[PDB]
Order: sequence, then C-alpha cells, then structure tokens
Amino acid sequence: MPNKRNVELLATLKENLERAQGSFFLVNYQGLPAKETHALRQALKQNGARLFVAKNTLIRLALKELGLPELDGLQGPSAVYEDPVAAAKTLVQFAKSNPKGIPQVKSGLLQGQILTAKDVEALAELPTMDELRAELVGVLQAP
Amino acid sequence: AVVKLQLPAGKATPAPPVGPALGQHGANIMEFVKAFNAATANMGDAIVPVEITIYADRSFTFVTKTPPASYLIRKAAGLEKGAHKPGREKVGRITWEQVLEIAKQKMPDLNTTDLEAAARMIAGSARSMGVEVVGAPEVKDA
Amino acid sequence: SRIGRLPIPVPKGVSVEVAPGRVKVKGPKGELEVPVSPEMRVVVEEGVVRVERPSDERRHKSLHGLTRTLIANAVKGVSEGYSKELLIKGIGYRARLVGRALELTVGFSHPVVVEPPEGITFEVPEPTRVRVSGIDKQKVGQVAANIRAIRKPSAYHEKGIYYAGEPVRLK
RNA sequence: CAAGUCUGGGCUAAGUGGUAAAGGAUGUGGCGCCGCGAAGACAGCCAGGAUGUUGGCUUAGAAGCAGCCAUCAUUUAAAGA
Ligand SMILES: [Mg+2]
Ligand SMILES: [Mg+2]
Ligand SMILES: [Mg+2]
Ligand SMILES: [Mg+2]
Ligand SMILES: [Mg+2]
Ligand SMILES: [Mg+2]
Repeated sequence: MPNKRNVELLATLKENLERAQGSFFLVNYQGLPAKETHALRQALKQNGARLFVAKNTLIRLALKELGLPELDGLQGPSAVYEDPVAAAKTLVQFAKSNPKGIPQVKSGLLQGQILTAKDVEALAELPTMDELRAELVGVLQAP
Repeated sequence: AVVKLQLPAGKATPAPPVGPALGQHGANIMEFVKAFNAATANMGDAIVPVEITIYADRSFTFVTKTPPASYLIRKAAGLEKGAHKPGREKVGRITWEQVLEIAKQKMPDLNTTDLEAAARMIAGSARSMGVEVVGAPEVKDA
Repeated sequence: SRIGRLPIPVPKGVSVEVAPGRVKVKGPKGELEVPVSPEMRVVVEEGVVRVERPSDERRHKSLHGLTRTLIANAVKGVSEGYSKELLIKGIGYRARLVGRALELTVGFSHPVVVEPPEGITFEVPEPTRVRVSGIDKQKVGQVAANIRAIRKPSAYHEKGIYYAGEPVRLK
C-alpha cells in the first residue's frame, strides 16, 4: 500500500476546496473525444482552470471537506470540476452546451447556495443577468 | 490529416513533390501560388513551417503561426551550423538571449505560453544537441 | 481471476434437459445435444443455467470452463449460430452456387464442387464473398475451414480464400 | 504359483512402473517467501497516445518504422521527435 504520490499531491493539494471558494462545484467528466472544447492545455501556463486525475482516489473517500450547502443540479457523483469564475462566466469562458461543440458532453453534480436544479439550461447558456440587471431599476412596484 | 509544405527561403519552388501534387489536395493553383508567396516571403531560410487545412471544397485556408525548432537557432543563435556527429564539441554555444525572446513568436500555439515554455521547447533541437547549452549558471538555490 | 467457468448463461425461447452425461438444448433453430462430462453437476435455474465442479484442483477446473462454454455456445446456437465470411480475393477467382452446393473456381483446371453437410447452408451473395449459415458452432467453423483450405491464401500475393485481415505478403 | 483382489493415509496418468545423462518444461501435488491489488490491481474490452516536427546528422525523401545518431524540451488524466 504505497498510496502512490500520484494520489498525494493530486489528492486536491487540498485546493479548490479552499481555492476559489470550494463550493458551487458541479458537473462534467475526466474526458471524452479530445478535439474541441478548449483552453485545454491553454489556461495561460498551468491547467489551473481544469483538473488532472483520479475519480476513485479522492471522490470516493476524500471527505466532506470545506463546503457550501446541499446539492443536486441534474444527478450525483462520478466526475467533477475546478475554477473561480462560476455560473455567469463559467459559461462565457468554457463548456457552451446542448449538445456542445464536440459530440455532446454529458454529466455530473453540483452544490452552491441558490436552491435548485439542472445547472445546464437556465444558469449556463451565456446568461447575461449582468447586462439584464439594469432592467430591475424600476421594475415590480413603481408608478 | 491534410499536411505538407512549400519552401525554402524565398522564390518558392513548386517542384515534383512540393505543389504540382495539388490534385485531390486543394486545386485552385494559379492565384494561390501567390497568396502564400507573401507568407513565406522576405523571412530567410532555416525551416519556415507550412500549416495547411481541409475543406468541403477547393480553396482558401490559413498559413502558419510560428517557424521554430531550428529557425531562431541558425540565424545568429548557438552558431548552430551544427556540424556532423551533431556535436559534443560546442559547434556553437550561447545563452537564452537568441532563444528565449527572439521568438515570443512561439506564443501562438505550443500550449504553454509563459517563457520557460516554448522557449525551452525550441532549445530542444538547439540546446540539448550535444552541448546542453545553458539557461543560466544554475540559479543558486539558497 | 474472473473465470469463464462459473458465470450463468441465458433464457427465452430455448429448452434444457439434463441427462447425467449429456444436455439437450433444443431451441427455435433446431436442437443440439451436448456430450458433457458426468462429473460437474449442471444445475438448471430460472432463465439461467450454471455449472459447478466437484473439486477445485487443476484438472477439474479446465473441465469446468470447457463445459460452460460448450453449453452456452449451443444456446447462441439455436438462435443465430451461423457465421464465417470467406472473402475470395484474387483475380480469376469467383465462387457461385449450384444446387444446395457451392462450386468455386480458384485457378485449377477445374472448379471445386463442395456440397453442404447437414445443418449447414451456403450463401454466395456478391460472388467474391460466401457466408456459411450454421446452427452448430464447430461444424460451422469447420466447413468454413475446409472451404478456405482449398485455396491458398498466399503469402506473396493477394489471391486465395481469406477469412479476415492479413495482408501478409512476404515479397 | 503356495499365501491378502488385506486395512488405513497420500502420490502418479506416463504402462512411468517395466530407464540412460547434460539440459529443458503454465505436467502435477505439497511447503514456503516476495511484488502488486476493494482509495481498486492481472486479462481483456471502452477512450485518448500528439505538437513546432521534417529532430539534427545523411538527404530525388526517411518526415519513429533504410539509417548513423545529438532522441529533445515542455507540457500533462497520459503521449517515446
Ligand atoms: Mg493362489
Ligand atoms: Mg485392496
Ligand atoms: Mg511398460
Ligand atoms: Mg517402459
Ligand atoms: Mg533432470
Ligand atoms: Mg505448481
């Protein structure tokens, strides 16, 4: 039982759980047809905005560590993510949607503090609730 | 996929292997022996890559993003007309002055941009050619 | 690890009888007896049929996998048991059907007339290719063997009767 | 061919027995050690294995696969010019 240094500095480096607060965290695999998405091997000199390895290593037992509340997007645990630039700019910089560029990227599970589901359709399709919040300055009660 | 070249220094040569073999390749070759001929014109021979693409039909694609790995080598760097028995003799020795930022041209695409990257990439067929050249006198850890 | 001997096979439109040293399959495409060892209980269960062995020693284990694969194979037997391509590469070479019988020409002073044994059926759609309809598995793989053996498939030249792959070609 | 198809335990599938060695062997049975494994090993199979590239040296060209050789260096789940 080495528990090889492949798990040791790649078991999170306890990072992104405490880095770019370790929640909102969500969907979408360790890899499928390698042509398209991208800033794959291009996030300026690192892959600080992607991940490297190991579904069995960390996710099975890593632990509860470092949070924000519950859950649930679409589904549950098999393969996940890493970034600081979540739901709004999570999708003007990566992972467009439905199906995608390449052939239709697939699946994962989330947990932030905004109460609800899917994480694909309404939250993650270049939704400019930044440029449609100068719409609220007179809405819902005013004369 | 769809890849080959056109070269060497200037006055492009569509020879029996370098451009008359454009049949079931792209075939609009009267005006595009001239729209590449300013994209390898007035640069100088050391390698000068050629990027060529695929289509549904017949013409009009891109050229190149960088000529590295022996080019910014044998202009003035490393004095590397790196003679036969590729050289454990110092066929020519430098530092990272005509290697590191002679080409920040490298930065378009080798997937790592910050310069211990495609700098030391092109010090592959330059630096480790027998005389692994030097980047410093070895930083002095402390 | 992960032995071919003790998984559990399959249902749905096929029979099973267990004599003490033979199992009779008898599904929709015909029937297949399976000569089988008289050690090795072959116990039949719901829509599956496992085989277990009386000891766990080197000589009983080899007999275990064999008798599983032997039954399973007779069950895909009685549902689509045929196979075997025989693409006929090379220039003068053409196969054709006459009667129930295959007559192929691979460059001798004569055509070679194969006839099909029972439970075997010849197909030559597109006559540089000839498929073998079979129920069994091993009689099928045989008649395809024999057909292939008639002509080469060299080894210096892409002529002969070919299964699949293999550009071998020495020069 | 006189007296056990005697009694318990295990071995061998060669008619060895009923023989001849160096040497060999996933025959087979038994005692050991050591390596890797349910933070998931060994088979398979599913996916990806590059760029600048043609590495330089030789060169109608070798662009891993005609070669004599510096065989780099980043990058990166991971990929030997
Ligand atoms: Mg007597
Ligand atoms: Mg006795
Ligand atoms: Mg004897
Ligand atoms: Mg003898
Ligand atoms: Mg011996
Ligand atoms: Mg043994």
